Amino acid sequence: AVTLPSHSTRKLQTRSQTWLESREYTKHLIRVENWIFRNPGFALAAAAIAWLLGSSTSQKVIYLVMILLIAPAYS
Amino acid sequence: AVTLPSHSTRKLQTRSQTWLESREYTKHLIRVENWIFRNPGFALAAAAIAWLLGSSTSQKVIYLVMILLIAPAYS
Amino acid sequence: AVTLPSHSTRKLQTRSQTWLESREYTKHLIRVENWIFRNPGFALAAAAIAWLLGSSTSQKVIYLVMILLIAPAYS
Amino acid sequence: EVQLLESGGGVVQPGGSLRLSCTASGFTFRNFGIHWVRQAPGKRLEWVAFIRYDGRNKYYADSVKGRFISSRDNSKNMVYLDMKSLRPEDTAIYHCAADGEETSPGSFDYWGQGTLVTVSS
Amino acid sequence: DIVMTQTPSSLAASVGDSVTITCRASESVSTVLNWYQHKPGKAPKLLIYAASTLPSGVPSRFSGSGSGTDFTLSISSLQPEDFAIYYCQQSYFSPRTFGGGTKVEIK
Amino acid sequence: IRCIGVSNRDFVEGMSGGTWVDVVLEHGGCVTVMAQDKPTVDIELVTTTVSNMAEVRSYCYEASISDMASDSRCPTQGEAYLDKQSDTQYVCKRTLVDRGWGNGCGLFGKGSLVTCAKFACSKKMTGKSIQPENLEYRIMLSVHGSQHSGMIVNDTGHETDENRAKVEITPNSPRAEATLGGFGSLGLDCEPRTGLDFSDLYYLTMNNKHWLVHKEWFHDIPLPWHAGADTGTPHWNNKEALVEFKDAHAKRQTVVVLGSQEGAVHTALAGALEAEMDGAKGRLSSGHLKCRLKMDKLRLKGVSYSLCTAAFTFTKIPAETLHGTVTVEVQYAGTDGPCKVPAQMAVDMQTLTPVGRLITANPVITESTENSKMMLELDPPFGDSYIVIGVGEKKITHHWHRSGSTIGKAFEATVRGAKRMAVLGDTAWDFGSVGGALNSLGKGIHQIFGAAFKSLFGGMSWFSQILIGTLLMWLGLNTKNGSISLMCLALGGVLIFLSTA
Amino acid sequence: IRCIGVSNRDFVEGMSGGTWVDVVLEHGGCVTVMAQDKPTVDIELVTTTVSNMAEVRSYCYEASISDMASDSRCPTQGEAYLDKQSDTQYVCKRTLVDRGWGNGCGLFGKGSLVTCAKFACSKKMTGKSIQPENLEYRIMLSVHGSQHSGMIVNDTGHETDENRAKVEITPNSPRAEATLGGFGSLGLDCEPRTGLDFSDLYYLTMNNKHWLVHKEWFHDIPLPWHAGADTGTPHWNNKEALVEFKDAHAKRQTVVVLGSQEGAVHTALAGALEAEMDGAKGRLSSGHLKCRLKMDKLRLKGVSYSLCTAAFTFTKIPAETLHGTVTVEVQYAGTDGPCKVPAQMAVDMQTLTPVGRLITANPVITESTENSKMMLELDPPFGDSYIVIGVGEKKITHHWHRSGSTIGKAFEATVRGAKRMAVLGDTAWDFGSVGGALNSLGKGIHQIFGAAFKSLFGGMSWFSQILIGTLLMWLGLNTKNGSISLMCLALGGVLIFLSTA
Amino acid sequence: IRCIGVSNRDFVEGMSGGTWVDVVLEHGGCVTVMAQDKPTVDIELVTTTVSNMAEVRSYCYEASISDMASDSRCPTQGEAYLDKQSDTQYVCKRTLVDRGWGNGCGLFGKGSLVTCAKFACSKKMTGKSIQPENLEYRIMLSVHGSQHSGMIVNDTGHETDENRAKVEITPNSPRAEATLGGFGSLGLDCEPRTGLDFSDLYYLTMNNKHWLVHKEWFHDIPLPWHAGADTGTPHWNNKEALVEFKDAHAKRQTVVVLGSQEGAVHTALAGALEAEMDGAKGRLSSGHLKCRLKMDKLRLKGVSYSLCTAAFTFTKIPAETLHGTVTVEVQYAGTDGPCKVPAQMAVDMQTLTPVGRLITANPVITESTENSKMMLELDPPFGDSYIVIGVGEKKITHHWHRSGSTIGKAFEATVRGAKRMAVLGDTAWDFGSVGGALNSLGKGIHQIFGAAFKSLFGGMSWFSQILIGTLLMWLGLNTKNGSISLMCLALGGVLIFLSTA
Repeated sequence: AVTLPSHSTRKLQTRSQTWLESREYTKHLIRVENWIFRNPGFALAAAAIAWLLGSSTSQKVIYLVMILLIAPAYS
Repeated sequence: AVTLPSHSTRKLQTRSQTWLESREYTKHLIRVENWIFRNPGFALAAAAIAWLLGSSTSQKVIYLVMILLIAPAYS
Repeated sequence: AVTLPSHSTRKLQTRSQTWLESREYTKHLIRVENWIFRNPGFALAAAAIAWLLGSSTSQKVIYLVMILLIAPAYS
Repeated sequence: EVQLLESGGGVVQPGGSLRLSCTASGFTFRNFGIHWVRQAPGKRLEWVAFIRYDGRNKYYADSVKGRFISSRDNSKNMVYLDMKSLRPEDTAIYHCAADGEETSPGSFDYWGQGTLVTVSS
Repeated sequence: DIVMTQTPSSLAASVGDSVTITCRASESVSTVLNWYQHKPGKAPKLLIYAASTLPSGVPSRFSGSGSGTDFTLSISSLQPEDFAIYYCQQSYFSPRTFGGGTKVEIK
Repeated sequence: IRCIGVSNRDFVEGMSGGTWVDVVLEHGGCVTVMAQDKPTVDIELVTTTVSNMAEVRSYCYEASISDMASDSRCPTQGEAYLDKQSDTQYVCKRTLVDRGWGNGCGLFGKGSLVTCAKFACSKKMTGKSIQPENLEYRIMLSVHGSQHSGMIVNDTGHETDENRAKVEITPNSPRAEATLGGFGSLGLDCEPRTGLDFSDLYYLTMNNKHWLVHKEWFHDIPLPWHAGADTGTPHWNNKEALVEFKDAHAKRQTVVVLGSQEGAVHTALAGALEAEMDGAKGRLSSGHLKCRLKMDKLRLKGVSYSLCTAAFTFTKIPAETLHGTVTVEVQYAGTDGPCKVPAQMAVDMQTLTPVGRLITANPVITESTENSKMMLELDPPFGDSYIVIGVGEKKITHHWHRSGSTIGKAFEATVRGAKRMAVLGDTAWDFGSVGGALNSLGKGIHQIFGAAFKSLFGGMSWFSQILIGTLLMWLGLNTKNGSISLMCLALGGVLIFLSTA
Repeated sequence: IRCIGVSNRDFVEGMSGGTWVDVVLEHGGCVTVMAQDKPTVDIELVTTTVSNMAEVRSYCYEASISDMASDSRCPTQGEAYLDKQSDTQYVCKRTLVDRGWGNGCGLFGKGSLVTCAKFACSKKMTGKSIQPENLEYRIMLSVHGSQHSGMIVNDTGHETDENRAKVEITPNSPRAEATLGGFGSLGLDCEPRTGLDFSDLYYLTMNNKHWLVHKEWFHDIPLPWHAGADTGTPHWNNKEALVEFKDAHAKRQTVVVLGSQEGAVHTALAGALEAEMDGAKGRLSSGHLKCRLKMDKLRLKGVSYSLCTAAFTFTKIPAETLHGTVTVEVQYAGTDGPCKVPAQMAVDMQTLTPVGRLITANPVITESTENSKMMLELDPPFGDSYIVIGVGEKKITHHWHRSGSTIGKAFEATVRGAKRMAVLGDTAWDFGSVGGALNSLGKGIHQIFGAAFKSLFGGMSWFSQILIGTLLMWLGLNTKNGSISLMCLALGGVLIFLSTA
Repeated sequence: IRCIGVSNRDFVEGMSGGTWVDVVLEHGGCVTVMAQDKPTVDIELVTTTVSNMAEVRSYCYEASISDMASDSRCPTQGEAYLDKQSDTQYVCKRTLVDRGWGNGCGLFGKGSLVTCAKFACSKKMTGKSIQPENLEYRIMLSVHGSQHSGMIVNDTGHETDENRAKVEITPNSPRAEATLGGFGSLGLDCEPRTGLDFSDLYYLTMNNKHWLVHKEWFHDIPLPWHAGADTGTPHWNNKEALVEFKDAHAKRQTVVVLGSQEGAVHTALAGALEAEMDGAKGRLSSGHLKCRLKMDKLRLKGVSYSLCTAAFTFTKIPAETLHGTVTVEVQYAGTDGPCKVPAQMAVDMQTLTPVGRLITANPVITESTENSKMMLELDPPFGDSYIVIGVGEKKITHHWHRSGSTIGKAFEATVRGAKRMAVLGDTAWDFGSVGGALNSLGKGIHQIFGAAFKSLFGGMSWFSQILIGTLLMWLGLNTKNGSISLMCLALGGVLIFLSTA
């Protein structure tokens, strides 16, 4: 269907390799890189929401990272 | 073949119904709610994290819902 | 084949003349001397950037030396 | 259907040469692949050679490597197998079997009748 | 290099029987394997490709299945045009090696 | 007629000069016009025949790995080499495998290992391109008047008939006026360039189903592909995405293949449209077309007719039509020839003062035999009003009660204007008159905000838009700066896109 | 022998009482033991034969919709009915469709519409169950001593031979000691219940490939399924996930089917293991087994032997082995029968004082012919040391230089202990002696923290763990409370799980 | 003898127990030993025969591009395809080229363009590998005594002769003692593993010249290459580095090839050594070898001889030898047979008290004919001293004046010890006795600092070391912290590496 759960929630940690462990490190990162690379105005919009939301400068960057993480996968 | 881009990024907004609209309202909500239902200790983890992140009273709930939306998608 | 790794980084510490030890003494200096003699006008800008940095009369000369050395071979 | 014809086979003295001509018809010859398989009598079926559609990539078996030169003609619709310096262990029926490329994957598709190649004393 | 052993090569059945010949593999070939219908004095045709499926032209009485260690060819009703030489053949491991050849004799 | 059961019919009017009311024509939504003294025609975009398409990168999804090999070396002999490494019909990968005396080597360490595998793709998908210049729109007109309800969706035969006539809109000819011979000729100059934002919309074909994917989504697919300018035995440009190399030791690792990616690219198509294939041309049903109707040659047909002076028996029980219009169908039981039906509305039949507007302007009878059916369309006022048809004795009457109020009508027109704005955006202001402050300046400011919105957010789903609307809602109630109404503008500008289906 | 090219060999020792050193045996990692005066055997878990499996919910992924119909009603006649609504071999959905005179109705409104479609699934996947009680482990032992390097991975024939012997560990018999007849008998009582956390690990079979999915992931799949207790023509319990109903009007809507979900469930398997099928039994290669080795009957074979008094020519060029061990293979050019090799190490050959430990304890020659190969294994000290073999004249010497230092050895043993802890967790402390403060109390506190961790986080990926580690890193530098080292404990407890492959 | 004209001769001594003085033997530097009552032999490493080499990645430098083609498409037809894209004997690159009506297209935009070119490499370089285990050192010994100066470098014939004898040091046999039959037998156990840091030193062969490149420099070359396990028509793994694609329009861009990269890889070899090829074995001349000399069987030959009682005429004019030693050659004009030369030094010939050490210990005459030449080697004191040879009447005298002082000798020995430390480092402390505080603890601290230096700086040139020495010199004069002498330690540790040639 549409909402198949990823098995990487419950990865069988053992000595041998799992099924898709080669393409797991750059699995989410390719999608975030593509979604930011093809929607560059959301970088500005999320920067604005982070800078209006955070109190310190060390929390605005966390808000910026978390919104530019949420919006590729749409949670 | 692993990180197929979703076409819901660029939705062709028109009068006719798109390819998957009826199964789009609960496409993301199932991936969130099922992962919260099957990992309920992460609610405690994200609560104890957001209590340490959030400055104001209505800041930490934004931190909590942001963490509880990132981690079911890992992205 | 634009750049090549210099073997002089990993020269063989032994009691024999290596393959270019007649030329390794005045190669990296002859390149700097030729490049400074080509455009001598860069020395004024190198002293001007050096005068704006450090400000100790003995750190300005050393940033002059470093800037004058990273300019012929662009590092 | 697939008129895979074969020619060139006959009697061969050991150490001699042979050029096996295989003429294909009934499809588009350029966009398919072509093999060469043999039937040693008394034993099973084997595989001796393989050519890609480009006309330069040539594969063989272990017994005939460095012994068989196999080419193809796109224009005159021919497959050539310049066997040179044979041995009496190579007496078989060299079928000209067409590969299943992108239609029947991983399979010798339709075969040719094969010529009779015998080498003895 | 691998070998494709099978059922004893002599069988004599009547017209319209349900014969199932098995092909035993040497190693894990994993559903890339073929069968052939060969008659003497005749070029063989492909019968089952990819261990499960069929091309056009041939009748659907031929049914092939199985993988891993053993494969099988199953015909529902033996037509008199089926009394031929059958052998399995892998395509996973190179060089591509055939079976042994199984004769289907009249009873 | 032809705009009667669409549930999306818009009414346009307001030509007291120029007679060039301009409309946008979506596929699901027909459009009924209304004029001063010209017949109300019903225009409806039926198809969009994208013709003569090229090919772009045709991906693969059914990969069949066969004829594999392997080669290795001892931990100092360099890497391995293979004959099946030197053709691009085979995929290869080098990998360090631990070797020792048990694998017949001479040392112990990272011995290299190369394996190969022939890539055979079975069922591939093909993404065609769509030029903007070979679109072929098909607008079917339909006048109101002398035709019964059996000729509403009846399309078989309109060259002999006059009450409906179709026109094609190619970009080589947006000058196409239909000859409703007797009604005049509806001048019609559309604008087929600014359709569904074409030249970004590839035409994805797979498994003999068809789509309209965005060009962005089609180029961002990680699958094996080859350029479309091709024939048999293609050269797959990137095979690493459909093969997976599990590394088993002893100088041969296993090459497993990912299976058919059919369902994955099906559920990745969460926003594309669907289309059909008519052979060489891909006929689709979607989009819009900002046309413009010149009613310089729409004349009433039977305005020099007498009034019908006979029975007018009802037929087919008149019914409401989801916007308040009433489609009365009558049959005329006389022989008065090309005559004219004396229909009206009445709040009371002591005076018979017409109150509601008659949509079927100048409703005539074109037949001359005994029985002649004809279909009207009336718009009663809010409340109770009688439907009067016939001049004198043997007039007929069907009492009506149109439900609702004028406030409800204004609210429904507001919400459907907001829905049309939410679907089109820029071209929503192209629905009326010449404009000085509502169809030109409004299009300007909406064009600026639509560009600075669809480049700002531009890539969010149905659900992430709800999340960001809740976020700007919480920002829109707790701030002591001037950007309260700016965050609430981005609240409304998102949630109205969410309130629609 | 058999633990020589695995790159994961662990050495265990320390039996000065009890002689019950306990080990965990992963599949990729062999284990070499070391004793006071008993031969060093090399134990290695080879397979895990999950046998006699049941069936659970067998999903479908290849759905073929055929034989469809439709039925409707006017907007007041209630909903539609169909004969193909009253079997569960067909999927149905009711939907309101706008109808009017053009669709032959009597009013205008939401007319209902039912369509049906026969669900035919072609290629289904089957999820078998794994009982914990029919696991069948297979541990192969291999002693060190009188055997050349041709018998390292040589498994063909070990009932006639004695130097290697295999044992099975079923849960009905974890009492299996191997008879190395002449070496004694290695007592071995494993614990096959606490394997790879079984009874949560279904055995997913699709397309003749096999997996070990978690039970959670297998029950949380939204696909059509039926209970495994079945035969032909199954009853699919939830067909709504693989059919999609696009609603086209005029009393028949289109029933499209989502395609083959093969690649979607392939890329959804981002953490499962792979297995093979040996017919009725599913042989896999993964997991671990906390065994315990009783060396109460391991005696040295040739301890009553003389010393070899002949040539000892080298063969097969001795080489380092990735942990510092050196596998010298010599051939004895004499005829001294069942004799014993006088091997040692030496920092200088003026004194010949043995310094490094000899791993192949009491290395003997068991042959009596002219040439007799034998393979040693020595562990030199850090620096330069000679390898001395032979008693007097015609001794041999291969000078060695073992690279590294004791600090580097301690750091590598620390990082591999952290890797073994990161893979196993609870069973990491089961690698040594009886324990009073390091193998029982440490297992207690690690068991408590592992339960309160794997129930706390428990469901995060490789990448979300990096994100949460960066989050607790930023929390671990900016806080003025006592929970700095608690957030840094959750930093280390996550990032060490990330530093491993 | 054989250590007389090398300008790098080191003298070793100090065996009053053990008799195991240990030396390192560079190629350019011969080594002369000195004992209590044993003959001074002269040891000298001559060759290093690296034998039986494998192959690694063989690069290319002479690329010849021929048989090129091109293909393009209009700006919407996707990219181009070519038959010469589907073999890896051809290099290809796709590039967007602006096209329009002048190039026969249909739109104006980025039309794609593919070009291909067959890669034919003509002169390739081959990098062989060097195993550490098939090194084959060749040490030639030479005793001092009964041999004239015509037998100093005379190597033709030493199996019949005894005064010089050569030994091979393989890693399979570092137990090789030479039989100087009559002088005894010099026990000699070398250590051929720790040579010139092997297994990182590939053997680069190009244009029939040969090198010893580092493995790092050889793998970091950006050039076309293929794995060495190969034959004719190789598959070049990375051809993009030797072809350059200038993009000219009109559907064919130009494929220029970079020329012969011979001189570039020649001047990139700024620190490699040179070697020769002896066919299958690559004989080189460099490196060192930490051997260890056991003088347990070095006896003086003619210690039971009488004294020569005849003329002793001089010949060949005695001369100084660059370290202060004096190589007197005399001929004995008598017939006293196997007798012994009564040589000494004298500060005055009234007393004849020997003061300087005689290097040619127990210098004998082995001939019995009329004329018998023999070559001594004496070491006078600083100042004036006579050279006395002969017992009584007809003794000879050549007055000597050895220039310099003891302070100058100590300074020269210090600077050559610093030069030997700067060349070897770790193995510099392996030049003397058993060591308790100068050959073991010093090797420890120097090993620690050499590892933490050559991993710290480790990759700097001759000139960047001067720059960083000036930088740490300026840091070593302007700081008020304790790291003045630490920066000056890194001053000395660099500039002493620069003061040597």
